Amino acid sequence: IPEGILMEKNNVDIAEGQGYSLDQEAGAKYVKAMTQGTIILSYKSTSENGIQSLFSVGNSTAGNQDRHFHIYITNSGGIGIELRNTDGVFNYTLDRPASVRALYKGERVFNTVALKADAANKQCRLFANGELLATLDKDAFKFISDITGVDNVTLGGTKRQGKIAYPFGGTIGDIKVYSNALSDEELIQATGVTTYGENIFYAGDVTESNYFRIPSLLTLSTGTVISAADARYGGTHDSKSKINIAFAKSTDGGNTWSEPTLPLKFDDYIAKNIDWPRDSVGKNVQIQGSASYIDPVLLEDKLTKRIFLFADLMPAGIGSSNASVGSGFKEVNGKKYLKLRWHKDAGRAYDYTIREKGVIYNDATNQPTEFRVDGEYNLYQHDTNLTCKQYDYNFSGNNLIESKTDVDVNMNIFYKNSVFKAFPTNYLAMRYSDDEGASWSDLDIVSSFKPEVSKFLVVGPGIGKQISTGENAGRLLVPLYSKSSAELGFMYSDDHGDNWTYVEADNLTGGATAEAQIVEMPDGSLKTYLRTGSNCIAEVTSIDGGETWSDRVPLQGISTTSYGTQLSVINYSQPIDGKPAIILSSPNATNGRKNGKIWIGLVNDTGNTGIDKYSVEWKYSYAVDTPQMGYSYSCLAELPDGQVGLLYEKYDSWSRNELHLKDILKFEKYSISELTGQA
Ligand SMILES: CC(=O)N[C@H]1[C@H]([C@H](O)[C@H](O)CO)OC(C(=O)O)=C[C@@H]1O
Repeated sequence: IPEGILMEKNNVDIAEGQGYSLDQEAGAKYVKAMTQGTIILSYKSTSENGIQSLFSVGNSTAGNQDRHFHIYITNSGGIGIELRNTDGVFNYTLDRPASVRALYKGERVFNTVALKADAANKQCRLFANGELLATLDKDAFKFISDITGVDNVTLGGTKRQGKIAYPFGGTIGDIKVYSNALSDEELIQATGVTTYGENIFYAGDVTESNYFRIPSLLTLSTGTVISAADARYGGTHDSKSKINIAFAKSTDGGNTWSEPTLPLKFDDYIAKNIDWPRDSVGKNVQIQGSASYIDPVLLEDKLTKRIFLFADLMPAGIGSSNASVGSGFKEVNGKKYLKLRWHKDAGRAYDYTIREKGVIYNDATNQPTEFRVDGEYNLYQHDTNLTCKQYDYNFSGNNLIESKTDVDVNMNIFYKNSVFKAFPTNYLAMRYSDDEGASWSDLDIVSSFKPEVSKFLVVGPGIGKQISTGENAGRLLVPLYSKSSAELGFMYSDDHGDNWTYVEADNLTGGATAEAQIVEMPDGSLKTYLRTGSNCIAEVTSIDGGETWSDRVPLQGISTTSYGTQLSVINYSQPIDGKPAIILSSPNATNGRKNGKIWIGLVNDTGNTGIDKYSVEWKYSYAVDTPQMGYSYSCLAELPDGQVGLLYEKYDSWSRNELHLKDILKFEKYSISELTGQA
C-alpha cells in the first residue's frame, strides 16, 4: 500500500438506489486492504431516503451483510460511520446529529465531510463543513484490513447480500482516499470550503461557553443590530445549570459581529469550555448547585433610544420545574422588599429584608443589621465585600463532580454558599443601556409583582414591543407566562422603563408553556401569538394597550407539535402586496422540531370594530431546508436594508438524541423577494 492518494473520483452522478462501483479503479486493491487512512468527499444529496451511504468498502456476499465499513448521512442532517465484521468480532460506530444540511435558499447545496482513521493514535474522527464533529477512541484499533472477505468499493450505498443498502441519490462532487492520516487542521480547512449562513456566538469565543440556545435579534432605530442568547456552559440543559446571557452587535447590517460580552452573569461557578458527554447516561447529567440567567428578551424605547435586556434569574440549583411557590418578597410598611434567610436559621425562616439603599433589616426587631448589598446584589459586612470559593465541575466517568477551587468571588445572595440566601423561586431581572451595550445599568429585579400563589413567572424569549400609536403610544411591553392564576401574562411600563405593571391575560392554572411574542396593528391595537400545550399556535388581541386580552383562538393553517416550540413574529415596516405585514418563524412539523418555515401574514381591516377589527391572511410560507432538517427556537428582525435576518437553532432542541451539540445557532438573511417565492 503506497503513501498518499490511493483513489480519486470527480463529478459522479448517482441515481437513487443504483450506487456506483469503484472496483475497476487502479487503487481499489489498496483501498480494499487499508489498515488506516483518510476519506474526504464533497456531495449534494437529492434524495429523501432515511440513511444514505456516501462511500463504503465491504463483503457483498450472502450471510456477510454485517461485514463492511461506510460513511453515511441521514435525511435529518446527521452524519456518521459504521465499521463492522459481524457483532461478535467488532461493531464500531461514531456519529453526530445536525452536522450537514440539504437545501439553502431554495437550492440543493454541497457539503464537505471527512473521516480520519488514525492507527498511531488509535482514534477515529469525523469532520463536516469546517467542524470537528465527534471522536472515537478504541484500544483495539480496527480498519478495512480487518473486515473478512472484502470484495467491493462502492459510492452511494453499501452492498449487502448483493443489494444496494442505505441508498444515496445525488452527486459526489469529489472523493479522495488517502492511506495516511491527515491532520485535524488540514481536515478543518478542507471541509470548511462549504459553509452556509454565519455564527454570531460560537464555541471558542470569549464567552468561554461551548453551547448556545434561545436567540434574540433586534434592529435599533439607529441601524445597529443587536443580539443575545443563553451561553449554556453545562451542555444544552435548561436551568438548574450554569448559564449566562451573551450579547453582540453589528454596525454593518448583520455582516460582522462584535466580540461578545456577558451582561447578565453569575460567578459562583466558573465559565469554561467543556465537552458534555453525549452517551445514553452522561447526557442526562446537569450542574446541580449553580445560579443562572436564562431566556433573554431585548427591547428598545425609541423615544429615549435606551435598550433593555431582560432574563429569568434562577437562584443556585433552581430551574422553572423546581422553583418554590411564592413571590420571594415580603411587604413591610406597605412596601415590598426582597426577603433573605440567614444561613443559620430554620430552612424556611426568611426573617430579613433588603430595604432602601441595599441595607438588610431584621424584620423582627425592624432594625438594620451590619449587612448590605450593592447594585449587583453582592454582600458587604460592615462595608467590607464578602467572598466565597468558586466551584468547578468535571466528569469522573458518568458522575459530575462539583468541587470548590481556591478562587475567591464576591458572595451573592443567589449563591448556595452565601450567608444570606434569597427565596428559591425564579426572578425577573433587567439592565438598561444608553450606549448600545458599551455599558449597562445596575441589576434591577422587577418581579416584586410576582403572585404569591405562583410557582414561576418567566419571560417569553425573543423581543419586547413598544406601542407606536394611539392612546397608549409609548408604552413598553414584555410577554410573560406562568404556573399560577394565569398562564399568559405581560408586564408594561408607561414611564419609559422606570416602573413595571403585571397583567394576567387569562385564568388558566395549568402552567403550560405559553411563550409569546407581540405584534402591533395599524391603529395601535395588539395581537399576541403564543405556543400552547395543544396542537396549535394561539392568538389573543388587546384594544386597551395590553391591559385586557381576548380568549385564545387557534392560528388556522400553521401546523405544530403538541408540546410546541417558541416562535418569532414581528412587524415589517413597509407594506407587502400593498398591505401592512407581519412575519412569523417556527418549525412546521407535527412531531419533532424540524422543517422550519418563515410565513408572511397580510393585515386586512374586516370592516368591524374592536377585537374583530383586523384579520391576518398568512399568504406565504418559505421552507428553510428539507422536511427532516432540525429547526427550533428563532428570532426575526428587519435589517436596515430591506432584508429579514434570522438567528435560529438549527437542530431539534427537544430531542433527547440531539442534546449538547456545538455550533447550531445560525444567522441567515432573506429578501422579501425570496420569502414570497418571487425568487
Ligand atoms: C426557563 C426555562 O426553563 N425555559 C425553557 C422552557 C421551559 O423549560 C418550558 O417548561 C417548556 O419546555 O423550554 C424550552 C424548550 O426548549 O422547550 C426552552 C427554555 O429555555
